[PDB]
Amino acid sequence: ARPGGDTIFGKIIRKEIPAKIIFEDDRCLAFHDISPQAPTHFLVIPKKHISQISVAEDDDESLLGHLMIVGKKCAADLGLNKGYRMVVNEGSDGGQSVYHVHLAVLGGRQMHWPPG
Amino acid sequence: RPGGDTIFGKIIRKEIPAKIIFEDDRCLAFHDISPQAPTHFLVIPKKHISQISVAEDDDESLLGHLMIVGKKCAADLGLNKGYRMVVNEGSDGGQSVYHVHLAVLGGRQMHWPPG
Repeated sequence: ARPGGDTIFGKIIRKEIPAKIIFEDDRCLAFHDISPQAPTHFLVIPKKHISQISVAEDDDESLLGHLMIVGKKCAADLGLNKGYRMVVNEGSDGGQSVYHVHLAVLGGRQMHWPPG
Repeated sequence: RPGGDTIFGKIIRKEIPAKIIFEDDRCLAFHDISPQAPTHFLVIPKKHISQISVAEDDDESLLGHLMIVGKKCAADLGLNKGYRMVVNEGSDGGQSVYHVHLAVLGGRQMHWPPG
């Protein structure tokens, strides 16, 4: 059900559909998750279509870190003071919902262990 | 001191043993002794970053390196059906050790939400 190799996240990057965008720069986009599982729950995605962390290249390393820096900066500016959890899901067992790499950040409540 | 003053610093300095999966000049991956999945390991930076919240912008390629090392270790441990990578920040995130780590869990179906 993805005849272009593309995803909903590609449409969001291209501004073809609305999203609750928190932050954007040249290489990533942060936005609120449309199905939140915590009072604060957002995504940081690369604009580069990396389908899953398992196929990320070594040269994508600083881009992946950039997602995490952007993530912690957005967390601070969404009022998360007491902490949060960053998550990357890979594949079926990881519960990956979209085949475009995404760092989820969840907070505003106590996150529990195990993490799923 | 190289590696900081946490349990993770002792592991980095080889003062206490761990089942190490991978090591280089920047990081160290090893199995969690309280696994929450058939496969459960940690990737830690050798640089003592106490919390992702106080990482510097400079730390970006090091943080990405943790994630690349994570996915490479996952592949080498046979996690072909998938896995979850987690970074815990602060009290609400369930951070216990004030040295940042990326946890990787697999070998079972992970559930949503992630805690």
